[PDB]
Amino acid sequence: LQDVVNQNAQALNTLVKQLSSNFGAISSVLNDILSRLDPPEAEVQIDRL
Amino acid sequence: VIRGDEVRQIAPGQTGKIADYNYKLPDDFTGCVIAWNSNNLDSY
Amino acid sequence: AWNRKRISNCVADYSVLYNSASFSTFKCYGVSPTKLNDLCFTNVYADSF
Repeated sequence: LQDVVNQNAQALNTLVKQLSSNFGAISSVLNDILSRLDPPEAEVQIDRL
Repeated sequence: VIRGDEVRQIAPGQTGKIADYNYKLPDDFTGCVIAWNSNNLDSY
Repeated sequence: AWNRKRISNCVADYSVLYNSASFSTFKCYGVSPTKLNDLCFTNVYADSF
């Protein structure tokens, strides 16, 4: 019984920590890339995220 | 007619005095741009 | 022997440099020229040569 809880918690934790990944974007927070790139150059960055 | 520098600014998603105050192209512009010197014809 | 001036702890209005036509070329990578007036930075280096 503890293993199902542990596995679900681990899957959720890795899903959450995947928001820290760049995937090649200049930054991982969408707000800052949006606030410092004009749309025609921010779309290409957001697409990678 | 455009004279002087900034002649290359006529393009989608370009910045500069001409592109921002004189002539701005849309982001998804679908078309061609043509230019040639015209000193013989247009030379205040 | 290009010089390096470090500028910090000041309010830096970039609009004058963006709008002034005295510059032959003002091209930059990473951040857009028109939103520089709103971002905040740690420090800036001016390498002039």
